[PDB]
Amino acid sequence: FYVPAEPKLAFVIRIRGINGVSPKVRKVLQLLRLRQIFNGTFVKLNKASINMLRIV
Amino acid sequence: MKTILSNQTVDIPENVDISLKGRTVIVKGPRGTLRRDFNHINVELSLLGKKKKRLRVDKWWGNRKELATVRTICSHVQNMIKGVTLGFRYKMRSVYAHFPINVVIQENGSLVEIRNFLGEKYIRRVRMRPGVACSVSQAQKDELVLEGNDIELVSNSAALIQQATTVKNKDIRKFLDGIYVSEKGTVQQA
Amino acid sequence: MKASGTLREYKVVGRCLPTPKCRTPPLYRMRIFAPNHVVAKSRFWYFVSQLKKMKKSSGEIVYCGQVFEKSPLRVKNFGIWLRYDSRSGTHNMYREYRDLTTAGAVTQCYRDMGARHRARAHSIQIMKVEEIAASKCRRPAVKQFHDSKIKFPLPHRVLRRQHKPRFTTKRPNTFF
Amino acid sequence: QVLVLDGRGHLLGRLAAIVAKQVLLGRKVVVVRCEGINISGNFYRNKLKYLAFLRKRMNTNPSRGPYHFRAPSRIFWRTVRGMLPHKTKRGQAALDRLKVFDGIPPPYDKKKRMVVPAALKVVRLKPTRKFAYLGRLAHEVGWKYQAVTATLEEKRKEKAKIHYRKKKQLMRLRKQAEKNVEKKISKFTDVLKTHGLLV
Amino acid sequence: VFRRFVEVGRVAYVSFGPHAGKLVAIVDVIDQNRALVDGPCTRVRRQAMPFKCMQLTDFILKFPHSARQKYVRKAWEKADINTKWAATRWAKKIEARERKAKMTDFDRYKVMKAKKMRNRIIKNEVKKLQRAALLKAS
RNA sequence: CCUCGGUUGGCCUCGGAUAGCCGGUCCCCCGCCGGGGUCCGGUGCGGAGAGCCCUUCGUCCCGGGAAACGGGGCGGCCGGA
RNA sequence: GCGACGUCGCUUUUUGAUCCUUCGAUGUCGGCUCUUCCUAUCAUUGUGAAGCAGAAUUCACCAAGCGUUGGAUUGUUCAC
RNA sequence: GCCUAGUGGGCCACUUUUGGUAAGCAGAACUGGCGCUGCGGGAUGAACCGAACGCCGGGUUAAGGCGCCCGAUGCCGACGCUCAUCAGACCCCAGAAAAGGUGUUGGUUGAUAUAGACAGCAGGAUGGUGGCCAUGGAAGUCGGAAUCCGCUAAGGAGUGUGUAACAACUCACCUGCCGAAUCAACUAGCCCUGAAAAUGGAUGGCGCUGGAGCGUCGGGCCCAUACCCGGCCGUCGCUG
RNA sequence: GACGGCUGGGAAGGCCCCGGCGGGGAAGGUGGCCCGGGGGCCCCGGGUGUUACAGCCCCGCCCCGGCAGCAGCAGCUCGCCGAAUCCCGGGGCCGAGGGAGC
Ligand SMILES: [Mg+2]
Ligand SMILES: [Mg+2]
Ligand SMILES: [Mg+2]
Ligand SMILES: [Mg+2]
Ligand SMILES: [Mg+2]
Ligand SMILES: [Mg+2]
Ligand SMILES: [Mg+2]
Ligand SMILES: [Mg+2]
Ligand SMILES: [Mg+2]
Ligand SMILES: [Mg+2]
Ligand SMILES: [Mg+2]
Ligand SMILES: [Mg+2]
Ligand SMILES: [Mg+2]
Ligand SMILES: [Mg+2]
Ligand SMILES: [Mg+2]
Ligand SMILES: [Mg+2]
Repeated sequence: FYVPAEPKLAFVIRIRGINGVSPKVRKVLQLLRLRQIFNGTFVKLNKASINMLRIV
Repeated sequence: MKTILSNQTVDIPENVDISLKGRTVIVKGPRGTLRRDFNHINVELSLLGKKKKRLRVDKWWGNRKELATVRTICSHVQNMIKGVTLGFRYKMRSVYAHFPINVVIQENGSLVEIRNFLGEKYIRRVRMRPGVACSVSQAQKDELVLEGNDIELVSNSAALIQQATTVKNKDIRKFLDGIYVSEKGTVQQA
Repeated sequence: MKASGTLREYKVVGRCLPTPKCRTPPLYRMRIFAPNHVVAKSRFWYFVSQLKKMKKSSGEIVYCGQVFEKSPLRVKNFGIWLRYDSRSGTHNMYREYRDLTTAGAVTQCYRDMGARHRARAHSIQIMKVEEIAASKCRRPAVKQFHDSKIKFPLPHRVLRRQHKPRFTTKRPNTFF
Repeated sequence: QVLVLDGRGHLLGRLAAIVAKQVLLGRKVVVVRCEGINISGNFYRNKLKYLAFLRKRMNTNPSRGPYHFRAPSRIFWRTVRGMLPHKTKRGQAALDRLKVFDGIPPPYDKKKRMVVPAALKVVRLKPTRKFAYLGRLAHEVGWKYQAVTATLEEKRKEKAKIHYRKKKQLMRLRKQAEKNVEKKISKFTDVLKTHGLLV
Repeated sequence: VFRRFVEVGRVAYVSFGPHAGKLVAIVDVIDQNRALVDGPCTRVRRQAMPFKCMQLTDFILKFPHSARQKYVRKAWEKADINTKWAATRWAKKIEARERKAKMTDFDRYKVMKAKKMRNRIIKNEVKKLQRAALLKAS
């Protein structure tokens, strides 16, 4: 089996609104520059970034 | 489960001319003709064999409540066949304890006049279903004979007599008087 | 899993991450019936986490591929051994189906369980699906099609296209 | 301009939904033979549904309370009205576009009646499910003109058979006329056969 | 009395779906509402096809219930269903519907004039037969 | 002359069944031409609403087809709650 | 016909619990009068079951159509 | 860094949680809401779901839906289940349980089956034995202790009606027709019983049963002030 | 409308037992043979059995057999795609700005 390399680029789209967001999730989203619904950013993937996406 | 096919065939005698217009069955014998309709069931009625020897009933793609209506049609057509060949004779007996039940038959055997059922002055008038002959049997003291070709009219008329001679406001296990269906046979034996 | 559309069967092979203790971990193969490979890999981690002490973080997936049917033109009988949770209790079942594809058989099983038992796809675990010959079937709704000269009509042909005129003169024929 | 619908064999709500949409889209609708409308479910169930309708009245003044019409025409009319927005001017005009009848009255007995296969009993019900008759339900709840409607309907049907036998005589005369003139219409029949209007 | 039965070898006419307007041979039945069909001469691949979209025809091939596409084509081209289907009134009133669909405006004008004549030539002789009935009924 | 407006060719009609229908037919059997058994066709309804009817730019010459029993229009009889 | 030891409910014709509405005011007990509604039916209609022989009485079903009184004592509801 | 208004009655929800039989009850934690806030959806609605708002045009969506009210399935949508003489119909949420059903559908376990079953229709039910013990007598035929044999296809020292005790009759058991499945115990879906309140009545209504119901799913479509594009206004920033 | 990539370097399938020569097998059992009855030799039943007067499944290469073709001309047997991707056409809404110079 050839296992491909784990991907290093992710495109993240915020799909919920700005209403009723818990403050940890809201903080990670503004650190991800996703402050509107349907805003998109490219995120490079490592353990620190994947654990933030895991929060949100 | 939808069973793909339930069929049952009925053998038809030489004495009987049978016909079908869709899901009505027209049975012809020595004693007359019987029509019964079956459009409430949605089956296939096939009339197979030349000289019309077997009547076959099919139910395609039926659940249990639709499969149960195949043998019902076959038993109804069989009862019509024995109605036109041998007839139906329901022999009722009039059980009394102290007051003899006096039965008078009127209008060719189409009305029953029941008197002195438990010493009542009320006279019960039971009109027969059309085509059912009603008769007091000879060589037997308290008996009455119903004769016809439709079993569902002969037995309904017997039920009408039976539920007309009913005891009220007493214990019916002690007050056993009434006119009850005792024998179920044919008019003409074989 | 939400059993969306036609399921697809996936060979998903996974293993642990090679620690200095276990230099090469054993490899585990599972057939997952899933809408797509992302859901297939998630159900693989569900089942492997239930069977072994292996997680997605401690493990990896070395292969995930759709396994095509070798005879999608041949009518086969399928035996599916089932584990599901009702509202009270968990039950083992065995069910039998008839299809051309084992993925079609499993999605037929999922909709059939949803119909007959009000059970959703998250509460249903496939354990084994095997193509069974016609002699070894136990279900009469499958066994009634085991006839070489099979013959049935289509009795009460309901009128589809109920709105092609929506206002016609002639009442329809349902006998054909 | 008028959509005349034979009410026989139709289901009440399905026909009333389609009629309500047509009178909202601005088409005058006449539904004839409303005693022939069928209602799904067993007759005792439907009878107790209309009996529960009858039990409702204004407790202080039933003459102001809900009017339980007994004719099948007016019952079907009430179902279409409940399917219409009848408390606005568009709703009232939609209702006024709709005529309902018992039997087939003399404006519409010399007229072809339309049928809606999406509302028919034979299409819309499984053959083993038991249905009810609007005329029988209506009569048993208080409609008085069931028997006289039946007598006028057999009076209409026996004249409709006369019209039908004459129409059949005309059409067999039409067929003998085609085989008579198939020499001088053969050069015009081929046009209608090549463009698919005949065979 | 049913005449059209789903059986191995019945030609069915596909009413809707992607293979509408075509003829298939019923090769096997799978369950209550689906059959493995195969049209090897009408360009339909062997596939599961539901019963509600096929319409049964009065043509029955003889092949086994698991025989492959070439034996199906052997039976089809031995029975010549491509011409016997065309000889029926069913395919003729399909192609008449197709021709009335393909009518152009000049076609509709020529149809209107030819029908305008044919109806009047029939209509005079209809009344001629009617009064030839009344003059000979007395 | 005001005013209310909508509309932009008609369908002049079996009863109905839906595990069945439709149309012809006599050598029949019953009735006051109507009904049924027989036979012949039709049935993804083509004696088809996936339909039918009408179909219009107008006038002038001459010819062919179709019509002549016709086209247009004043005196009588039937047809309807 | 009952039914212990246990257990599941219903109802708001009991008293509680709570304090949501009303303190720029919703007239606070009884009885008299009068109308209507409910059924968990005492009687009457139709019924089934009894350790229902008859009579009487129980238990149950459809059932609220029609009835369910005159008085002594007490302000009484209740009670007798 | 200064000055500083208003506030210092709160309430609701997931999860945790104390008192209380419980409560639209009283009291805490965490976070989010409502208050302070319109909008699409939940028929209706302080708090639920979606989403937060300048004035507009086009497009698209979310959550919800698409028989008619009422925009949208008028798809030739898929596979089943289900009949209710009290059907069912969508978070909050607006009404039900234990128990029960040869209603109907599935599944589990075990037998009893072509070394031919299960009904159903008939036939045999034997001698030892009419058993010691009790009881007047009980002889398989009130009771308790005995529960073996053989000719066997079979028959228990007998499952029941028998009689003062018997005689009789009946059952198991074993054979004839018969020709493909059958019996039992459970379990889970829908439906039904359980299930009774007062003005007339509420899946929102009409109504719906080849669903317009329930479960699992597919295409398509509908539109919010949400998102994109564009206009216009203002504000802020670029200490432009 | 056209092109291409990948996969199990697609899976199945198509043509030349109609792939050749062998070896078997069993059934949702084809011919035959036997039984049974229903017609005017035929059909439907029940039994037996292994190719015959149908078929199915398991040197299979006798160069992955040899050819087509290939995520397939319907405008459908099952995908993910596009630096391994482009062309063409139609419908709707809008025209903000106003000294850019050469
Ligand atoms: Mg939210
Ligand atoms: Mg008494
Ligand atoms: Mg006040
Ligand atoms: Mg006041
Ligand atoms: Mg007041
Ligand atoms: Mg009661
Ligand atoms: Mg609190
Ligand atoms: Mg408080
Ligand atoms: Mg405040
Ligand atoms: Mg705020
Ligand atoms: Mg808000
Ligand atoms: Mg609501
Ligand atoms: Mg949420
Ligand atoms: Mg907009
Ligand atoms: Mg809505
Ligand atoms: Mg903008």
